[PDB]
Amino acid sequence: KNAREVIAAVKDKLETLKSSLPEGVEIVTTYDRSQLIDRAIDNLSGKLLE
Amino acid sequence: LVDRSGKHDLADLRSLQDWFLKYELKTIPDVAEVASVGGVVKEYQVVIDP
Amino acid sequence: VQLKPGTSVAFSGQFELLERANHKLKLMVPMTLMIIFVLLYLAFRRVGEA
Amino acid sequence: IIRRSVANRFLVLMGALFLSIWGTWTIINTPVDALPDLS
Repeated sequence: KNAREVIAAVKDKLETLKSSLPEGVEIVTTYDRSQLIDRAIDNLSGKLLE
Repeated sequence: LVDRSGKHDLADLRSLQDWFLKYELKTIPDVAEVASVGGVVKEYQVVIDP
Repeated sequence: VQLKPGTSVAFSGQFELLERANHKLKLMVPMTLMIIFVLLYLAFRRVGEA
Repeated sequence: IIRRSVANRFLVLMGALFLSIWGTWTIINTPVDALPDLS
């Protein structure tokens, strides 16, 4: 399956769930594969344009 | 799941994870699994005196 | 409204699918006309008649 | 092949325009990824 849309949905849900968590608990992201995908896509698009 | 209040024990955080987020993040269309790492599993220990 | 620890809310209904279906149609109504126009221009070799 | 297309050039231009629009849409509505599935 596709990973970028899944990460997007996961982030949207974790964001809309921050209000339902108890007082003091935080969710910190550790590994996120969307960053590498975005960087690669941007690099290749810039290379094509150049 | 970090707690910058020294209030919620590790067992509370892991129970929250298991019984709330494993179900929240699993409804996403093509998420195969949501595994839990670390934390403590509450247990009812009965120690018998011989 | 406040949410208790371990509770979530979501929305759904028929409205969900319409927003999709309708959208898709607004993509294929133009295309159709296009593939019809190029049929008509080829037929009379003039834009006025089409 | 070549001269037979310069005769009816309006058809070719309209087809090229339709193709460009379709391709722009497909480009702006395509998935993305980093590397294919090597597993």
